Amino acid sequence: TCPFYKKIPGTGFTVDAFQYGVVEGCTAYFLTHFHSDHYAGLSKHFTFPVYCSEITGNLLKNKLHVQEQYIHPLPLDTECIVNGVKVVLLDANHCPGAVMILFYLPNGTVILHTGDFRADPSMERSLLADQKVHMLYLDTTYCSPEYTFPSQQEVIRFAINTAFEAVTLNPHALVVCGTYSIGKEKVFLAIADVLGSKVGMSQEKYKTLQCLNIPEINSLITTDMCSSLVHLLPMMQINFKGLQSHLKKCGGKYNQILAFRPTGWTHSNKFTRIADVIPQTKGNISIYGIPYSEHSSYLEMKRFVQWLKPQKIIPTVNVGTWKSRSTMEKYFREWKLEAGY
Ligand code: NI
Repeated sequence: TCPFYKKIPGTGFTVDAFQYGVVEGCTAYFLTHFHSDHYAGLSKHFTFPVYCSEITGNLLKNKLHVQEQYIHPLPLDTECIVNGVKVVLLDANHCPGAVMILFYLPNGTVILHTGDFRADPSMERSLLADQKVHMLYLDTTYCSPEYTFPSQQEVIRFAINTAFEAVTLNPHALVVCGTYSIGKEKVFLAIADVLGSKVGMSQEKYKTLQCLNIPEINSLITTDMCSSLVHLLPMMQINFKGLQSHLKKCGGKYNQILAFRPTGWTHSNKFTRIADVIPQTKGNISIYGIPYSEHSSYLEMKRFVQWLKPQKIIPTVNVGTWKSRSTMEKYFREWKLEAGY
């Protein structure tokens, strides 16, 4: 059944709850972002109102084929009324079109649901500064102090410098970037930009990117692989066999591959700096795992919550085991005692 952490009390609303059939009592289904665990269950046969950002609405229409009449896009940073309840959508700093949702309940309670987010100090000057939030439905993906990672800026700097040096030493080296969802487009765009190339990709991935309202996108991507020296591939193909394979396909236009795998966290975060990363190498193929995260570090999350001072926290991630639940509740109490709310 639909878990309690997907239901908004005192409304008929649910968040990211599309794979339970009809939820008894649900009058409006909100969708925070277009990632498959969140949208799972949506299709052309859905006949209930879906509320989401413009970008998530373009993807529901074009990639899932949900019918236009059931898609209700809302602008960001704007007080809107949905079935008689005031709501605001805020940028989540996750993937394109990802939002947080503020619900103002008729009883006076204010609820923030973060969806998936990477907390940032800039959020402390959004419409959240304006009033008190009583309950927080929190993205707890990396709620443990071992999870450190560098800034997005630091990681992109590294990738840019690595690629530019490699291709300048060898003009017949190909750059390959893995992907399996929207998100992390800065990685392959920033590399393409320093190399004076457009990024080349499959027809399905191009279609996906043309939904995202990226400015000048037509100048930055292409379906013609041959003209491009930054290729996107399915993340599954980012390994030596898949890359050798792909290398044959280019018809001797390249003799070397430099590949990036943008991971979340991986245990080498606990021992190694971004300046000191090294790749896995087999012949003329090298693979860098780079820790580009679109989720809050432990410290970023802690700062956000200690700023917001919620009365109650409901985790939405890692909720499946008693041990995870208990560990999370311990950190929340530490935070509250240190900060005095
Ligand atoms: Ni996500």
